[PDB]
Amino acid sequence: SKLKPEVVEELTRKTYFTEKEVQQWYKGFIKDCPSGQLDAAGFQKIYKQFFPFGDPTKFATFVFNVFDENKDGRIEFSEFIQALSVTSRGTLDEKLRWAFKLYDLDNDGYITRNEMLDIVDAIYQMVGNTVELPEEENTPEKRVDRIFAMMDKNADGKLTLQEFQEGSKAD
Amino acid sequence: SVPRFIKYTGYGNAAGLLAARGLMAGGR
Ligand SMILES: [Ca+2]
Ligand SMILES: [Ca+2]
Ligand SMILES: [Cl-]
Ligand SMILES: [Mg+2]
Ligand code: NA
Repeated sequence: SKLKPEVVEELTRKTYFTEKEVQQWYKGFIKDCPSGQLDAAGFQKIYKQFFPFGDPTKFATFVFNVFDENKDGRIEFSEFIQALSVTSRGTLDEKLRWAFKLYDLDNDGYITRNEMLDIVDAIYQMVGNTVELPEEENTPEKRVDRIFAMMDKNADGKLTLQEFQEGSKAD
Repeated sequence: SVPRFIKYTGYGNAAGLLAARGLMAGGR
């Protein structure tokens, strides 16, 4: 597991990681994925180990496809470390810009309510929901209805990145 | 106790945290 100096330097420059951190992530990545290419089955295995009695299939697939930047069916280390940099160390706006890319499942530039529900449902399917009374049931649908309406300031049934980014930010 | 972050489910932050944690597991 030896990363070429030019590659390390370039990946350091492109991320929030130091050169030392990049090389440490590479050693660990190659230890767990000796070929240097993480496939979708291996990615889902990670989440099944977290949540062995949920169903991570949907969430893993959605996130894998965003992480697989060149859409060759594999997460290579350059994709791994750049995805980890943004999701773990980005500013709030950068993290939400990444989340926008995840939620905009048809890549048409807007989040529609069906897309928001698909992600939220994928999350609950994996991790579970909070136990409530049958009459305050924590359903993704009612949660999404609330949040989506709050975010859709112009009520056109679709969320821009600007509308999405302002969702939890205080004014 | 509700998982502290799941209050952000649908806002983007929960998906980001779960994505990051899966990557981290994939490198450890
Ligand atoms: Ca790829
Ligand atoms: Ca869309
Ligand atoms: Cl989320
Ligand atoms: Mg469409
Ligand atoms: Na809108």
